[PDB]
Amino acid sequence: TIHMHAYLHKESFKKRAPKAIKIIRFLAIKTMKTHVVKFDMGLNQFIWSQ
RNA sequence: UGAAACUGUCCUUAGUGCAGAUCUUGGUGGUAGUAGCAAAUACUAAGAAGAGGAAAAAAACAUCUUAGAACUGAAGAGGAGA
Repeated sequence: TIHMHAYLHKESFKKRAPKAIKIIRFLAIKTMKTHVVKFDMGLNQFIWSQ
């Protein structure tokens, strides 16, 4: 579970969803040690659902 | 170094000697990798093409298709004329 509210607290509004993608990519790099991260189509759509 | 013309003495002649004219024309510096590249709400994921996202996050990646999210808001960022 990624507590996304921690990362996006008091963030610029027009850069909230794009930064949600960047943070997740960073968490995959620091965990799986791979620099090639591919987002599922469903994950991207959910982030932008709001 | 350069590869085809030139020099010394005597007279004669003159478009004859430059550091300045905010001189004329051409070239080049320090400033300086500095000031900037900030109006028009906004981009994201997958794939294709390409030399052109690599990587100890080098955090950003132009074009096209699909999906999401959006703006002009019909006296329009639409469709047409002088």
